[PDB]
Order: sequence, then C-alpha cells, then structure tokens
Amino acid sequence: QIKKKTVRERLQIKKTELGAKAFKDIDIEDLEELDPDFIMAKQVEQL
Amino acid sequence: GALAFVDTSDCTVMNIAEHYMASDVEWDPTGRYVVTSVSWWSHKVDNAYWLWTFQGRLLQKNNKDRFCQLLWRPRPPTLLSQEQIKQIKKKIFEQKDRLSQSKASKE
Repeated sequence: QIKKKTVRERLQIKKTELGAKAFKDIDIEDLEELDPDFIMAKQVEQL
Repeated sequence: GALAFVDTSDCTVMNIAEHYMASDVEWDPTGRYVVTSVSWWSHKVDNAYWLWTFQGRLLQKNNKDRFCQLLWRPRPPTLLSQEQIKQIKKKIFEQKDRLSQSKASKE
C-alpha cells in the first residue's frame, strides 16, 4: 500500500511515458539529420 | 550582431551566425554572398569580416584594420532567357563541377 501510495504521489507508467517522450525527441532529431543533409543538398544543387 | 537565415517553402528559423563587429548587411548581384561587415568610425575595434553563407559554411576570414565596408562591384545587364533557367530546372547533369574541384584539391 505504501509503494502504491508513493507511486501515486509521484505520478512503471511514468517510466514508459518518459521512454515514449525520449523516443519522440529522438525521432525529431533523426528528421533533423535528413533535413540538415537536405539543406546542405539545397546548397549543393544550387551551386 | 544577431544573424538568422529566413528560408522559403517552408519558412523557418534555422541558423545563427555570430558577429560582434558588423554593422551592415547587403547581398551579391549573383545570389552568391550576403555579407555582414564592420565600420571603423561608428564603433570600437572589435574587428572582423564574417560574411554569411547559406549552408553554415564560412564565407570570410579577414581582419584588416579600419575597414569600413565590403560590397559587390556590379556586372552588366545580363539579357538572359527562360530557356537557360529551364535547363537548371531539370546531380542529373550537374555532376562534373564537384569532381573537377576534387582533382584541383589533391595533394
């Protein structure tokens, strides 16, 4: 009951939510790797 | 000095080039350089010349004392046509220019 009370006051669900948020942030960063390549590609195809 | 590049389709704020000495910003008549440079009698000696390229690559490194400006000496009326821009509206044919530069940069 005390462990359930401590988890409820703090909020496995929070760790999964933090992992999902980290995965979403990582997915945005990988798209930035494509885009910074593409913005460099935009420089290259222009020049 | 706080620089930023505003690109098109889509509109973004993507980059910041750092300039501590620069006072004025003007671009080239080709489309090749937009330069942010320094003036002697309007601010202190912090001097640099840092022009802004689009890709984040460095466009200038120079410090020559009491410099006031650097801007494009202009070119003629071009009298261009839409057919030459249509060929640039086609890596596909623009493959040779990087490889010829690679032979010139060999040691």
